[PDB]
Amino acid sequence: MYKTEKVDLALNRNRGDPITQHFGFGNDEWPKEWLEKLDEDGLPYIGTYVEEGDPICAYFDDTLNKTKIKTYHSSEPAYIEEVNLIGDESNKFQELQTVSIKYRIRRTPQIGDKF
Amino acid sequence: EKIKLLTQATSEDGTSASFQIVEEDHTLGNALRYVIMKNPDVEFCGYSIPHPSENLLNIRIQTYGETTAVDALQKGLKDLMDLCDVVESKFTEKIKSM
Amino acid sequence: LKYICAECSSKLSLSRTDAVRCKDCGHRILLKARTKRLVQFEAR
Amino acid sequence: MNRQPTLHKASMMGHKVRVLPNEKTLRLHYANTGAYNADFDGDEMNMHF
Amino acid sequence: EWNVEKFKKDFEVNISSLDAREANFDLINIDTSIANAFRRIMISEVPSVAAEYVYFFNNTSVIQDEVLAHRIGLVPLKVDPDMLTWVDSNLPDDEKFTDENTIVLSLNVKCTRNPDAPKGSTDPKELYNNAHVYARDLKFEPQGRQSTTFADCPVVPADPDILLAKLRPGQEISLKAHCILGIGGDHAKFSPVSTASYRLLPQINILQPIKGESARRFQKCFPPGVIGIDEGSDEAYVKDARKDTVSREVLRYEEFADKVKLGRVRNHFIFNVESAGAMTPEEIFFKSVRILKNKAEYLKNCPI
Amino acid sequence: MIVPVRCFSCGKVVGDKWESYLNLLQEDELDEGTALSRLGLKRYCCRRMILTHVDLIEKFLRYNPLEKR
Amino acid sequence: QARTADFRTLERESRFINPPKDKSAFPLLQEAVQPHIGSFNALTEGPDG
RNA sequence: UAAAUCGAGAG
Ligand SMILES: [Zn+2]
Ligand SMILES: [Zn+2]
Repeated sequence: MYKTEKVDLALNRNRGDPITQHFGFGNDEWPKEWLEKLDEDGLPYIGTYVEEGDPICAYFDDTLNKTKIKTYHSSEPAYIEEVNLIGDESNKFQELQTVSIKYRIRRTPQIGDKF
Repeated sequence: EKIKLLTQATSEDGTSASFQIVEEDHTLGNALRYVIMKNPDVEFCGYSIPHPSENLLNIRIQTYGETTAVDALQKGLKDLMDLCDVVESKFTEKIKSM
Repeated sequence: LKYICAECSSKLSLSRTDAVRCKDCGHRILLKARTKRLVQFEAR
Repeated sequence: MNRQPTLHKASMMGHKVRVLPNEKTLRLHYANTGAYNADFDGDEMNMHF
Repeated sequence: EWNVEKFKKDFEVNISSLDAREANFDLINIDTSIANAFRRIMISEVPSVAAEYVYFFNNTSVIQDEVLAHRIGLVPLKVDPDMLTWVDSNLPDDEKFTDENTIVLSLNVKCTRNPDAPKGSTDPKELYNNAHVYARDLKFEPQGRQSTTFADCPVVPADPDILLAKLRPGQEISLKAHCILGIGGDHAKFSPVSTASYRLLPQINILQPIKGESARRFQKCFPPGVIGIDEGSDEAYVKDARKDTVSREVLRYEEFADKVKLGRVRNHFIFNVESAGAMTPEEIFFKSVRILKNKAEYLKNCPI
Repeated sequence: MIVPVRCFSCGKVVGDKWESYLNLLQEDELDEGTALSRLGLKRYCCRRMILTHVDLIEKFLRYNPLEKR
Repeated sequence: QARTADFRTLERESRFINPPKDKSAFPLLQEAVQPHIGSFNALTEGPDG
């Protein structure tokens, strides 16, 4: 089963106000445990096993100057299949803000599956 | 603790008893049950799996007297071992002739 | 290099604050590359 | 144990629980089929504790 | 007064053929229970070697890594199970694998396009280099002290022509595989047998003589190697029932409705055992009976 | 997608008879049954594992994101 | 035997490896979406603009 | 964290 969730950090700004959230690990202090899945760009390593509650992206925020990480909101543990760093077609060098993460989950036939 | 005696199914003197063995299935149960039913002192013998998912096997041995059902189980196991020995020897000796 | 253009397949990289764009062609979609890391499995 | 719709009172009975070790589905004996008017082509039902 | 000596007196082993990939023999004058026990222990309880833990370092192929690792696990290994001990799941995974119980395989295959591919040809062999990943690519990497004992026997798959995956230029597959010893009831990949099954010897009873052209028709209702004809009177007889699958096509005819009866012998088992490749079928059978004897002995030694 | 390593029912390894079956159907003019038999597939369980395979991975391999189209 | 279909192998695997360059095989599949394509292509093109 | 409306389904 392939499932795609779109992680977006541009949800909380408009009218050209500055980007307050930057993908990646900031200069503050964070526990290194988050390095299991996230890359130095705050993106999941492709093909990693993602449980529930494990981080799937890290964004250093200007509003608080503390590194905040998003989690996986699902029950079935998944594998990070692919990532699309969607860019915006604007003349400005607008930073990366929209990401499309697609995961695969192994649906081995369990008892109770309709055939 | 591979095999246990079910005190709630047995008899006082031992002339009838039930055994529960882990990690076994029809494969050992049927062989042992046939072999022990070949013993003349045993009245009622049978095998039962509580639930297929569980790896448990109960063997019911009710003798006719004169020998405790524990000993009947031991003799059945011995005769199973001897049967395996003879089939091994026969197959080995006949594989060389070919 | 950790990214790949979704159009011309040419590998590329991204700087901090830098625009999300393929250098060699007009594309702004960048797949994340797969790097060398341990991933375990079980053949079941 | 109840199985919607509850067309009659006998469709919401009380069973004794056996803790099976293996799979994620409510395993139920055949006799109660007419009692719940159930099948096993994906019928869903609820257990209240 | 059934006794082991009496069984030994009646029991005997006949063989039809032999091979390293298929043994067809007979066990005669033995109870259905023991034939079933041998069949089942052969299918399930014989230890074998197959890929268990598949560590991945990179997989850019089109196959999702779980399916690839499962294919590797399904790959039979031409290694005798007897050479290595068993694993201890309760110990830490750091020291769970040792040189005595874990066999380490690798696979580092990267696809690169071949410039010398002739123009106007669609063959993936000429176009690409290392396009197809095969089982022979599963290079064996001995570890620890097993560089000596495995030198005589190279750990190679029983089938090196198994097509694991298909690559394309740019893509690559690199992995290691700890393969260990396990029984086929745990998982079918650990099974050592393609199929090990018996059948009751067919028995044909020609109740009445069917002499004449009818016998010609009656012979046609069975495979070639079973029914023959007498010389003087054209009367049919059974030659070798082992060459008759039970089709029951004779009963389809009203003419021979009450002239033949078909059944099975009570204790005449024809075993056909096809090995996976790690061991000979005969060694499979012997290991099965030996494990049954050991099982009964261990059970006997259990203090109830 | 790609040829299964083993036949599901029995367990016989049919993970190597795919290209051979294609060759015996293509290099030599053979019917499907003749090719399956000449590879050692008499049980219909093993025969259906190679007879009806589609080998979809070829169509999956065109869409390579690591090579300029 | 008369009701003889055939696995079009060596015709299907070949078409898998190298897709057609001339016209899509299975014309019946294109006509399945005639109501949509043939209708959207009726608002711009055709007679009267 | 919601709640509605439209659509798709399971029994
Ligand atoms: Zn590009
Ligand atoms: Zn098969």
